[PDB]
Amino acid sequence: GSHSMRYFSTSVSRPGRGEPRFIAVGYVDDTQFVRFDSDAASQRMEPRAPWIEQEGPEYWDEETGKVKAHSQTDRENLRIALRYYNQSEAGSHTLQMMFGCDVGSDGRFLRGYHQYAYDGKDYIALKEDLRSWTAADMAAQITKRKWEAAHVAEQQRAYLEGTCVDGLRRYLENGKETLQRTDPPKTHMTHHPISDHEATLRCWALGFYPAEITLTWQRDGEDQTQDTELVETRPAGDGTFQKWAAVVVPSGEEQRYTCHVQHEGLPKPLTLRW
Amino acid sequence: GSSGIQRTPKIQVYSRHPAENGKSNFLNCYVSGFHPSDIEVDLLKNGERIEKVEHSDLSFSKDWSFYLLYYTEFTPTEKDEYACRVNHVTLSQPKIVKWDRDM
Amino acid sequence: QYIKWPWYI
Repeated sequence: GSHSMRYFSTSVSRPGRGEPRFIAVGYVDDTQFVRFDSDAASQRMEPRAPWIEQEGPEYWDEETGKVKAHSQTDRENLRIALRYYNQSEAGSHTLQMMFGCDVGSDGRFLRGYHQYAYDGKDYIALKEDLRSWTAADMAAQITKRKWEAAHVAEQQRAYLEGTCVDGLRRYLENGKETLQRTDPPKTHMTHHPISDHEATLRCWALGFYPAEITLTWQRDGEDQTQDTELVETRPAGDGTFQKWAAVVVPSGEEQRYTCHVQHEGLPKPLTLRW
Repeated sequence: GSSGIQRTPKIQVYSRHPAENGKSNFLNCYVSGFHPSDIEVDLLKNGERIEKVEHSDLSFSKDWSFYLLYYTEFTPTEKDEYACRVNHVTLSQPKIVKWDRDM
Repeated sequence: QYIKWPWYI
């Protein structure tokens, strides 16, 4: 299947408690491989996956430079946005950026991304054509006119089709024994009496990679779209993921319910029954 | 000094592997779906803050909401209870979520 | 590979 590379950066002001903090992380699919933290001691881009440690000292110098520069840029961008919105310096504000690319099984470019959020909501984003911008409000329209005048989209298009793609393919090769694997979910069901009249059936999916998965309950073959409790997919901490889905059932009716698991590491979707 | 639409963290406390008394494991507290990103997370052993807890680098989801994993090595036993304590601007008081080996 | 160019709002 396809693969993605993403970098996520967060800049947070903390008025009266220091200068803004900048954190950046890089992912291939659901595997983190680098980070930078403006508060940390090293002041360096740091490895977080075995397969990136082989990159030489010039990789780390160049990457450290680009991310420290982004850090300074977004620090100034918080000041600019404050001014655009005429917001008070007392407030704590947030600037998030996401960029990266998708490639197919043959490694061809599938999609690029370059987008910003301010205080948790859309600010400006590069459209799929990699030629135009979507601006969320009047402040971002100022930025949009600025970036149109400086041809910023041409530079981001070039990065996304060129360097971003080349890096992803390279990372996919160097970490092939780790990144191109799938781990199928290990599955089971637990049963927890509520009262004398009701019990919870919980359907479990453990140790899977990648994180994408679907768990659904059926009663006599019919979906239980809204009496189902679902938790957010969570990391185990070892590079695999976990999720469960629960349904409240009247005691004696446990056998009418089926749980259904879809994951790309499965050749066929699973059906589980108490 | 919160700014933007506030979202209360979703909190899950769980072990990396199915718990077995006397076997080393990892205790996790995953907080997700929250804004703003200012947050405090601790793991508790019998109501007492565990000292050497580590956490993942701040990251966020497609909807821009943040997530963090806090974790520590541990060895479950019969008598010992564990929990996660979270403080966030959306919470009127710190929220304590007990570890239940069945969730 | 990180972006080579950041620019101002």
